Amino acid sequence: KLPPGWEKAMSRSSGRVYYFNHITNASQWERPSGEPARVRCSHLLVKHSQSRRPSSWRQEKITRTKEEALELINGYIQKIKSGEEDFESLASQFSDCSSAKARGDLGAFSRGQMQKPFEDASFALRTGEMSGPVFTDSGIHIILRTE
Ligand SMILES: CN1CCN(c2ccccc2CO)CC1
Ligand SMILES: CN1CCN(c2ccccc2CO)CC1
Repeated sequence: KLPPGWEKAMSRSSGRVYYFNHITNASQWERPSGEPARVRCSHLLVKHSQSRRPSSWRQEKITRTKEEALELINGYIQKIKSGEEDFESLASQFSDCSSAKARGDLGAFSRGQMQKPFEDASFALRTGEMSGPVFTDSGIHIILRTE
């Protein structure tokens, strides 16, 4: 029916059908368009107090809750989708990953290298697609597949 991970859903507030991907947590009004040895991704990570290492170049001690991290992620996603902000700009400024210095770029990778939820979302994204919030032991990720 639909590409890997996609399902139809019903908007509570509008009643319009939309599409949701349960691997990437992407959601969109438009019917989804649709695996390689490698993908290239950028990401914006927001850590929280239960992250594997609650510390980053932005904050020596990361004290925000997972719920607070998710709200930050949601707000970055809204600004990226509205065009108010670019993914690369937000990642450079606010990602708790050191890859912030590279506009969030992680370079290219294969299956078996990244944390599994990150890997699964990365490989379910089409080139140029962005995920919704993806949870790993590092925190909450916005993933952009660039290659
Ligand atoms: C020593 N720390 C900074 C340099 N490290 C790095 C930088 C760029 C590419 C890959 C790596 C390591 O996988 C992260 C750890
Ligand atoms: C686990 N990852 C190691 C390599 N990462 C990094 C850091 C700085 C510049 C570029 C990169 C990678 O493109 C950090 C996270």
